Amino acid sequence: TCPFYKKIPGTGFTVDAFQYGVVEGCTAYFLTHFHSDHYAGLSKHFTFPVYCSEITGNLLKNKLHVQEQYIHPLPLDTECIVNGVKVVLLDANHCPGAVMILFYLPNGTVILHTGDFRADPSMERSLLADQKVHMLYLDTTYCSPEYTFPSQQEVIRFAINTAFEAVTLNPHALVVCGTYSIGKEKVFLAIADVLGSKVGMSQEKYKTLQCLNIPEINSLITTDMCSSLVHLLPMMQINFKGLQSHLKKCGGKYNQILAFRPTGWTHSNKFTRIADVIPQTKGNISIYGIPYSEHSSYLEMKRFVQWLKPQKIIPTVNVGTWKSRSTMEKYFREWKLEAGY
Ligand code: NI
Repeated sequence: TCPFYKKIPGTGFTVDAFQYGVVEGCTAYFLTHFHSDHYAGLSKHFTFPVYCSEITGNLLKNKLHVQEQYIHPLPLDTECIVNGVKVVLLDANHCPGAVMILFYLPNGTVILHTGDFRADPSMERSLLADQKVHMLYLDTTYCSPEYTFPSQQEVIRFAINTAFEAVTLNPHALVVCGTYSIGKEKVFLAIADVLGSKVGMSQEKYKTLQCLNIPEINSLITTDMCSSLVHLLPMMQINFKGLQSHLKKCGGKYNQILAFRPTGWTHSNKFTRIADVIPQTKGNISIYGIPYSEHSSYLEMKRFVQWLKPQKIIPTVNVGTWKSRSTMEKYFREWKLEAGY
């Protein structure tokens, strides 16, 4: 059955709750973003109302084949009424079309559901600042102090300079970027822009990008692999064997590969800075691991919550074991005692 952390008290709403069949009492199902864990269970067979951003609606329609009559897209930063209740969608700074939802309950309680998010200080001057928020449903992915990472901009700068140098040294080098869902598109778009190239990709991946309301998208991407010097492949193929194999397929148009694996955190965040990063190399193929995150670091999450001063926090990630819940509760209490709420 649908857990209490996916239910909004004193409404018939749920959030990211599509895997449990019909939820008893639910009149509207919200979807924060188009990642499979969150949408799991949605298909052309679903016949209840779904509320979401415009981008998330394009994806539901075109990729999942959810029928149009059930898609209710809402604009961002706008007070809207849903089934008698005031809501606002806000940018979550996660992947394209990802939202946080603000719910103003009839009794006067205010609830923020973050979805998946990367906390940023620009969120401190949104509509959130206008009133007290009583309850917070929080993306706790990286809720432990070891989880540090550079800014998105530091990581992009590094990727840009690295790719530019390699292709100026060898104009027959190909650049490859790994991918498994939506998100982290700036990696491959910024590399292609410094090289004066479009991004080449499969038909399925191109169809995904064509849903994302990216300005001038037709000038940035193509299905003609031949004509382009940055290619996208599934993350699973970003290894020496997969990359040599792809290089055979391209028709000796390239004689070297430089590849990027954008990942979350892995244990080497605790010493290395982005400027120290060096690749793994075997022959004419090099692979760089770059920690481009679309989730809050511990420090970014702590700042956001200390500003917001919620009366209660409800975790939405790593809630499956008592040890994790216990550890998270300890950090929430520290934050509260330091900030005085
Ligand atoms: Ni996500």
